[PDB]
Amino acid sequence: MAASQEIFLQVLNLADGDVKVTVLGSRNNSLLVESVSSFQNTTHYSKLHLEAKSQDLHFHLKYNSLSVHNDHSVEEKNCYQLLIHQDGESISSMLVKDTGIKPANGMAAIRFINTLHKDLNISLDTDAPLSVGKDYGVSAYRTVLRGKYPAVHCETEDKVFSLDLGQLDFGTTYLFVITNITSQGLQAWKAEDI
Repeated sequence: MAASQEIFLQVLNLADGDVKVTVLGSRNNSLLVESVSSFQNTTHYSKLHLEAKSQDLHFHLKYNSLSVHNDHSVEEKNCYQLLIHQDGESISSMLVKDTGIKPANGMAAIRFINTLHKDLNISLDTDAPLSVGKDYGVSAYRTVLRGKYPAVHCETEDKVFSLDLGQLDFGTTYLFVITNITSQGLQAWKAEDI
């Protein structure tokens, strides 16, 4: 997907307010400047130019008055998702690498990020459950039949929930961030890999 000394970056802002993102290179060079709204539901990707085949980029995040600096290592020819999340009264970021999954006739592919304090097991299919670890753990990708997933089984050490993953389309790789437990049950934010 991405070329030499190049990356694609998708910013997911899971904070309660807007965040201004400033990605910097090895010499105060602004590789990306973008403000993303709280749960901005966009399938938009930014191409970033690197100085080498591998680089540590500096992510400058602005949220309310607060400023947070996070470093994240990237590599050429790759696509990433920057998950900006709440860190108390402040915010923090995580960089998730995307695997390129060639479309499989009749199939979609899925992956989860667990923001809960308890580990999770998701029943997507007739095989093994999909494990997704507590405190921003990342699940494996699972190739699933295309279709509607209105009540996917989730379970912690002590409860079992339902998630509405909605329609999962062929030729699409999804990312689901398990945000909170409301009165209505478990909540999941849907995003699409590039």
